[PDB]
Amino acid sequence: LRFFAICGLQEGFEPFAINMQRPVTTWFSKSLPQFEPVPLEHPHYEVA
Amino acid sequence: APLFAGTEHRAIMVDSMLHTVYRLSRGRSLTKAQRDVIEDCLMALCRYIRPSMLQHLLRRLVFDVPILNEFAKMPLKLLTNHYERCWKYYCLPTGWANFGVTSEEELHLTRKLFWGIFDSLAHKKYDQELYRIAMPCLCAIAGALPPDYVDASYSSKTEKNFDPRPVETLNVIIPEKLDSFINKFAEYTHEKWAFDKIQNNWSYGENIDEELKTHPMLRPYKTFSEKDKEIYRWPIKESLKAMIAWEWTVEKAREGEYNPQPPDLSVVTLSRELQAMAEQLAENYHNTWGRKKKQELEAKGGGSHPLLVPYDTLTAKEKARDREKAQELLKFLQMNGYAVTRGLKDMELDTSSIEKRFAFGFLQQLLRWMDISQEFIAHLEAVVSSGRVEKSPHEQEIKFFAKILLPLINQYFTNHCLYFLSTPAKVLGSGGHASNKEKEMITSLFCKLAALVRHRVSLFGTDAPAVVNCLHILARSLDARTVMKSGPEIVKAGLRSFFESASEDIEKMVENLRLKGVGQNLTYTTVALLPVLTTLFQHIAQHQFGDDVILDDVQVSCYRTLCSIYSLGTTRNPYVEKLRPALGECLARLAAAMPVAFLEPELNEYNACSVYTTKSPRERAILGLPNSVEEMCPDIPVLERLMAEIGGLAESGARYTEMPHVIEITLPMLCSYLPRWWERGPEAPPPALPAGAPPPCTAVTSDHLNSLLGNILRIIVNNLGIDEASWMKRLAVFAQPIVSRARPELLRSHFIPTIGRLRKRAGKVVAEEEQLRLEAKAEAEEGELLVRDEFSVLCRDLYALYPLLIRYVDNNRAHWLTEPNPNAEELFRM
Repeated sequence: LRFFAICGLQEGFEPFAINMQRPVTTWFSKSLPQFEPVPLEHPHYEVA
Repeated sequence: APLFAGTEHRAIMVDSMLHTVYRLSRGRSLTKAQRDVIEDCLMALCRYIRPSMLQHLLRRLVFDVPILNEFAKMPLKLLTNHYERCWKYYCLPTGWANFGVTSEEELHLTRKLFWGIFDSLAHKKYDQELYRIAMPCLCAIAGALPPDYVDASYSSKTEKNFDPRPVETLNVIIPEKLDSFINKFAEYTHEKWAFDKIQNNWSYGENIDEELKTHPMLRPYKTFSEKDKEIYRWPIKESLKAMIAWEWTVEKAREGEYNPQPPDLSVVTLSRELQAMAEQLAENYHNTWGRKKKQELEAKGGGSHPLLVPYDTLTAKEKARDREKAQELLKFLQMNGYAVTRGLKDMELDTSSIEKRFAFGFLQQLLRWMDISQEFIAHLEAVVSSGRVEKSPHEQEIKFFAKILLPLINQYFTNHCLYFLSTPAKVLGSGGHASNKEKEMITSLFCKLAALVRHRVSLFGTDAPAVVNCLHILARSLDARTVMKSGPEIVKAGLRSFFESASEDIEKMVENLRLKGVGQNLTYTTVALLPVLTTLFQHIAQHQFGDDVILDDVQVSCYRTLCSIYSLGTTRNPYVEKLRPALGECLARLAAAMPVAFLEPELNEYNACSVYTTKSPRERAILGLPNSVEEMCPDIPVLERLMAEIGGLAESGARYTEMPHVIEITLPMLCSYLPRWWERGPEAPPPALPAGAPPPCTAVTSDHLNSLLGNILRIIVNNLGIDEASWMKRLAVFAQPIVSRARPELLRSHFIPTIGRLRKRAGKVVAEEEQLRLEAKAEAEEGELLVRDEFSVLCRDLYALYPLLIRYVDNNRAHWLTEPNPNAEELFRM
């Protein structure tokens, strides 16, 4: 961390993954269209 | 009322309810209490109904309000509240959240409302309540309208109980060629009706029964009876009759061209002039329909048709209804060769979308009213000088200008300031940028208003503060860079004349101060000029316009002003003592904005903005410019001399009484001079250096700023504890900008001892306050006042020094934390 000491350390903030023995897993928004069930509360489309 | 939010499903019912409540409010034989109840109901409803659903009520008010009669007091308040609440729905391109964005028809109605109210109020005799109620409405509508909104249906005709009167169509005569077209269009339109019948699957039956889906008159025109042929022509007869009645020159060149065979009309598209042709023709068809409907209303003894409004008010779809028929007629005229020409009065704005922009017309009207102001101010001054006049034939003009325009101008240009300062390269607003024409008109407005108020503060009297505020707003909204780089010579001359007149007034004021003209100058410069000039210089410096605005004649005027204000240093008169703060602030802003290092004349040959560099030596002799820049005016010492004097005085420990001019004028000037020339001198980020940058025109480094800050701190310390020092806050505020370049050694050298003394004094005062508790209830009061005074002076010193300290900490906390510092720890302890 490059500025944690300058601002945040004294104010009492802990680095998010401070005591994690493994790197934090991340997810990303993949832009590959996929078929999914029509939501029951979709504001525009309804299936009967 | 709160339950009406989200009632879009029952939109028709809600709209009818609003119309009925409004009609009730506009009712006779109602007690005052009853009318108040109805008005409260209407306002409560409109405070919650969605802005889109109020379109029809706005349509009704567009007709009713402009009259500005007694029944217009409540509509005006309603519109004020509506637009103040929903300004985003109309202004922002994105619109209001969850409510959507305005429509073109709604914006057109808003513009029509604004201009109707403005025009009526212009010619309305002054009425206190009417003005007090109309001005906020105008401000709200102007703030809601987008500055660059262009009215699609813009027209210059501005022509006009609702009037259903059509033109003397049947009165005027018709050409026989137009009669032939009447027959031909009867052919085409009957065939089109039969074609629509085919689309609906209508056969040539015994009657028109829609349920039977048949037509009894479905025959080729020949069999189609002569009487029914005449009936089918009659609408065409009346249409072309009105066409002629309008003096619309119809010129036939080409010839005209059961189973429906209507000559297809869509092949050609009506031009712009033809389009507006058929729009107004549709409006007259609606006007004949309205004459019939007015006959029906007379028969019924009352009633109001929903579409009993002008075309422009009518929304597009209802417009489109009669638009189809009118354009169809005009289009068949064009095919059959009857190229009718109208000869509009609106092509003068050909293209000119800039001219159609809303802000354009608003500024044009403002400028025209500035001209009217010049006339009536000249008259008022003449009558005051001689031949007392109390009738004041321009009394209405005076009241309008001082009670509507000034608050209007103020609010409008406080709101749409970013739009007028934006440029194509850099748009610093939400969206859109003022055109060059608008930027020039705003400059003309500012210059004209300044000239109007020059030496005439008393004439306005109680409206002088409003005039000064409007000048402040316009100055803060001025785009001097664009105006000067590319603007009409008239506007550039106006701005240059403003600066020259300001310099002359300052010179006369200063010579008088060192010792009715004298009083007029004093009360004008102290009240209007100096504040406005200070604001203008601050604006120029903030937006970095100095390099482009202050050149040549403007540079000479700024030189004169600057070094006249400086020459007002030897004087010790009480008027000078009172005026020093404002003069010093003006000098600080001017030093920030001036594009020439006036304190370093030995390097002027390196300056590209200097008049000695721009104007050739053959030039500068036509004017009074001396031979060398040093002689521009010598009273001001050079930077080295000024720094030496300030340091010497601070070390000697002189007091405010012995250094009044320095503290109030020279130090504020330097605290703006050094920051500006540090960035353009050496020891500055060289991004543009590689392009063979010539040597800097200044020699300012961080050492100059560090020394100046040290001297300022020394001066404050030397004057610490004095009973009366109001200059401390001003000096701290002026010194704040130079602290970002303070060096690390400043902490121990100056800041530590100063805060140490402050802490020691605080300890002493606290000890006295403690012993006050031990003292009894009689002598404590005097002691309480004594300690109160000591704590007040201590708080003054703290509020003078701490803001400088805070900036120093902000610029060094990172380094202090990264590397532990015992000096920083000591400062924390203190």
